[PDB]
Amino acid sequence: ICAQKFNGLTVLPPLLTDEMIAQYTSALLAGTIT
Amino acid sequence: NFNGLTGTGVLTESNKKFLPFQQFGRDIADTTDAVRDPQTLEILDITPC
Repeated sequence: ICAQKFNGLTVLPPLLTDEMIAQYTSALLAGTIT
Repeated sequence: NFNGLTGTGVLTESNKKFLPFQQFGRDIADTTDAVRDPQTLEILDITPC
């Protein structure tokens, strides 16, 4: 599983978390509807 | 160096359900996970460093 990827293999988290990304889409929606 | 199986890690209490006739865990992939204590007959989890 994910925790079993001990040896070497790792997964760096994305720079933009998928909760501040939702702010980007919120801004795009806010601009495109107003 | 459990019973000749050299390695490194941290040994903790195991909640596994080992039947009384095993020596190795090897839960997933090809990595040993739990080892029966040769002179205690207790299961020790192995987590790498």
